[PDB]
Amino acid sequence: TSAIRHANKATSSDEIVQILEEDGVVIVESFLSSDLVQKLNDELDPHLAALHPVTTKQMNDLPARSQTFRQDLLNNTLIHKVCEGFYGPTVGDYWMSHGGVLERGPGTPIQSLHRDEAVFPAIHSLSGSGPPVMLHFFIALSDFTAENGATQFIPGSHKWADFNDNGTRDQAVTAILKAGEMVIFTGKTVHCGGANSTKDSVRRALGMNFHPWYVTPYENFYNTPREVVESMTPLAQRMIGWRTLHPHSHSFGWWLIRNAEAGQALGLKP
Amino acid sequence: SNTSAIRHANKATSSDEIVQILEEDGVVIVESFLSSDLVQKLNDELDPHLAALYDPYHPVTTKQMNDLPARSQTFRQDLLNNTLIHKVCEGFYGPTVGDYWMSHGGVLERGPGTPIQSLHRDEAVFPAIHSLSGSGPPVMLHFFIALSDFTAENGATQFIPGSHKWADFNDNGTRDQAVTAILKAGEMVIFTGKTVHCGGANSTKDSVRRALGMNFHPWYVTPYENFYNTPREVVESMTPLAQRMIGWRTLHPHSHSFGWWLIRNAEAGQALGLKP
Amino acid sequence: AIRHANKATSSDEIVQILEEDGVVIVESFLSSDLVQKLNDELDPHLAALYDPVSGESAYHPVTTKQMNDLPARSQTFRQDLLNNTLIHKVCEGFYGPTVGDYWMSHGGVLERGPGTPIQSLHRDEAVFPAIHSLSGSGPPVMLHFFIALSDFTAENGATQFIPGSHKWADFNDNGTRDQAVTAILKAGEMVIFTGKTVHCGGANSTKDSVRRALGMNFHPWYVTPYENFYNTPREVVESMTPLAQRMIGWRTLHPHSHSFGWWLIRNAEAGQALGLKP
Amino acid sequence: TSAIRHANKATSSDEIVQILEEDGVVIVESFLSSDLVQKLNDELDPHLAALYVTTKQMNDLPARSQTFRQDLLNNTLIHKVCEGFYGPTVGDYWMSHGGVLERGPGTPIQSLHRDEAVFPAIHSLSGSGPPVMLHFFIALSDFTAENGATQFIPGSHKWADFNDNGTRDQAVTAILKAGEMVIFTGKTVHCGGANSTKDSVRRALGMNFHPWYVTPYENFYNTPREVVESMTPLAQRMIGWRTLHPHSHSFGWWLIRNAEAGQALGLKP
Ligand SMILES: [Fe+3]
Ligand SMILES: [Fe+3]
Ligand SMILES: [Fe+3]
Ligand SMILES: [Fe+3]
Repeated sequence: TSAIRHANKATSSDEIVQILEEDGVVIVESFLSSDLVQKLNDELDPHLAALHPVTTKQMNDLPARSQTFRQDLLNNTLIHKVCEGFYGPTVGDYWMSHGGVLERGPGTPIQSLHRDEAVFPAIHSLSGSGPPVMLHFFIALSDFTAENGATQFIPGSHKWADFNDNGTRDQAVTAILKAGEMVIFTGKTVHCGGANSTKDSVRRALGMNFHPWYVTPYENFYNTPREVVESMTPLAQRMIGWRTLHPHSHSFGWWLIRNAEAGQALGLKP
Repeated sequence: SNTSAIRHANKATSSDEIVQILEEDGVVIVESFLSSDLVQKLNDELDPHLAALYDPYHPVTTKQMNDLPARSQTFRQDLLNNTLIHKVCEGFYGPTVGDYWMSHGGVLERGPGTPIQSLHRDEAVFPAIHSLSGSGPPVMLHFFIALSDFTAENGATQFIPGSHKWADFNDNGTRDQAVTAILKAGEMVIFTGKTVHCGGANSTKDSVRRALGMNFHPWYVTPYENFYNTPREVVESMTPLAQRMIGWRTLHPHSHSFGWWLIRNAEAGQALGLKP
Repeated sequence: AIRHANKATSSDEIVQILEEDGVVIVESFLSSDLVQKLNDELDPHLAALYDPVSGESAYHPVTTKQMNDLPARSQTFRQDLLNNTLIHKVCEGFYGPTVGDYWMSHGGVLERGPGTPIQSLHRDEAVFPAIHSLSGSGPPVMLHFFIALSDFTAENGATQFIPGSHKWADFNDNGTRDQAVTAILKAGEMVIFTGKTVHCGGANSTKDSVRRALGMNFHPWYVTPYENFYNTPREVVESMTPLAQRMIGWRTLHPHSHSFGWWLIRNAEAGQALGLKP
Repeated sequence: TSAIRHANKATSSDEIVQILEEDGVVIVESFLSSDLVQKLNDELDPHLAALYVTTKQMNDLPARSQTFRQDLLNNTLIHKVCEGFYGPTVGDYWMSHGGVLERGPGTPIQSLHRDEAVFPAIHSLSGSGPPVMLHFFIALSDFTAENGATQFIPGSHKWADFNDNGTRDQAVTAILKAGEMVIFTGKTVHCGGANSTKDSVRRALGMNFHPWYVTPYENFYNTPREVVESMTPLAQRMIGWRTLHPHSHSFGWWLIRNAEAGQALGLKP
């Protein structure tokens, strides 16, 4: 019960979506290869270097910064299958709200329990009856250990009747992960970062937070250089707001320019 | 007393009373909102663009046009900075929301022979919001300016007051519950995305009904229009408030006070070359 | 209670049910190929309907739709439907001796999408008070062939009828909806009814399904058609058979009464007078 | 140096024709009232905004501007100078092109040129060629050397070889305030200036007239029938809706079935 179910290579995307619906969190083992993890870390380290006790480090605008995030991660088939299964029929389309690298180094103080969808009071007031909004893919660019303070979760807290109750830390299960392993969770599930005993090792994660088409992304990508945008696939461009969305509700389109496809209107390929 | 109608708001009415009428009734009429000169140049700025859209198998009973900020200077400056619209927006979204922006700005033209519209709520396009019915959060705020006279004969828009509070939004009411909104000049009608309404039939063989709608969203709801193709020279001519209305500035929700719609956790318009 | 009962009956039996009850359901009227050909030809015209330039949405889907002037717009309606032998047999039997000739007053595609309100009980010939005042003793005028271009279900609002209401002595009485029985049809199926038969469209309970129909409303020669077809391009009028041209008012009528003819130009055949072949 | 020879507020139209004969360019002061300039800018602004770089060009003025339809096409000074410019043998004339020109910040300096070069058979006659193009250049905004006021070489319409466009140091700038006009021939060397100003846009209205026998650049037959019917017969002839009456072929030219054309297509006698 007080455990986060693991999903292996033999797990189908339907079962990952089902584990997410019942528990609010799931671990996808062996998601990214160690060679892809290092390629990500190699592309990201110089940007982080252009940033007393160690403090928390963060970085976003990944598409401008990382080619592997631009191509491999934004086009990953498992993430997109889980997205279509999580939002389901009535929603139809989705895009990325936040892509961020998170660093919690030695001596990092422990985080309070929280739900990310608290930034949306109108949805957060619905508690577990609220619609699906945030889908969070947390990839481990380094090992997630108990001592460096791996993120803890409270399974089933996405269904609680009162979201003012964030639970207590003894109901939280640590998510022990290896590099390249992923943890998927909802914006309604209680979680918190851990304290880092390890005063020699830095914990590192890449979060991809998705929204349904009708919820405004946190990240704005108009400043991404045109050449990298034209190098991306149309799916990856739709993820970063450069293409029009196609909700099942308004199938004709949303996020249009003069009732026409947005990316075509400002120079991208049809 | 024996009869009820959409309430009018005169020049001596404050914006607080307009917000009050708006969420008791879901609809309000602001008399003499635009001066005759503003209506005249708005129509003048819009005529050549409509003529280029519609100059060329099908009779044209209906015309639509959007992307107004690129197209109209009076819309770019006068309407997008209008003080009453922003007072009512702040009052409608209130404390918990904080910031807002424009989702859709469109001119609508219904000429002779246009059929009556079905009763509807504009917010049905958001089923996750629509399913909460009258308990749902404020989302759409619609400002409908009359660029021509609104008569029942040319199909003045009809409304059902109080239908924004209904417990079941699968119920759109009946035409016997609808009251017509008669407007003459650049008078305005404000309504919610939860209030049932419909356009009328244009019985006249001569007269064209013309309106300008401005549909606003809270910061967290995706605007229908994308304004990335607006030329930089016209965006730079706009005030920062109007730039935020068309999505070129970051929003500042009360919930996430640090900001939303950012570039590298910094203000978006400055990040892409606009003035701080 | 409506007879969905024309699997194998000939047109004479159809005229017999059509008087006795005022409404009849003809099974398998159009082949699935013709229904697909009609829907394909009609889709672009319905899509362009009131605003050809824009998509006519701005988050406002159009639930109710109407379209006419079909002969200019659809070739299969121009050829297959206007020349259909069963329709002309039924018109023959319904108008009978005294009338002689007939033509089409209205050819229309009708669409009721999700959320469409239920219709009031009515008779179409109420548009002619001088005829409507005669009630059941009045002359035959309107004959309506309603083809289902989609399934006619109880939930999407299939049209309801009151059999025998064409014979009532007082047409101020339109009945009540408990006397109405729904007409359930497949794609190729048709319902025929008179302008004196009480009917109403249903409510569309479905959240996505769109109900679509093609109505062909015919008149006797002496009653003015609702549609004017003179703006039809002459290439299309010349591609039509003389029967189909007479149906859309491009040829003169031959009433039983004034055998010499009606709707002439200088007392001569009209279509020849305006450049069509004899 | 040469200078442009300003005029108006007391000069007769014969004097303007004579200055045009001698220099090929002249400046008419206070040609339009400030109120007329404000109508023109008000009527033209929405059409300029919908035309879809600060440079802009627009024509088909009679459909678009009432003040152009009535005030400018009927202006008495323009017609006196036109009859003086074409003179005896020509007789009748009409407008070939009416256009608003907009040149904003960053506008490059133009090459020295002669507009009549679009007519190689006429242009090859150099200074001895017949009068063809007559250009009226009205200032809808201030014309400053800082915003690129047009420069001219007086007397260059006279030159024996039109392959010589002269040099940029023989050029005189034409400074105009607002509603001031500069008239010039299609044979006079000229060029638009560079607009260094980071802030200001230059607006001009050009009216280019032809003798009766030269084809107008603009076709005005798509002009709406009730705006043409609102125009004076003189203004209707300027836009090609009435027959011309050259002194050469006095019976008429540009006819319909050897009858007056505007009457033939439904206009008033
Ligand atoms: Fe969190
Ligand atoms: Fe609406
Ligand atoms: Fe009916
Ligand atoms: Fe030039």
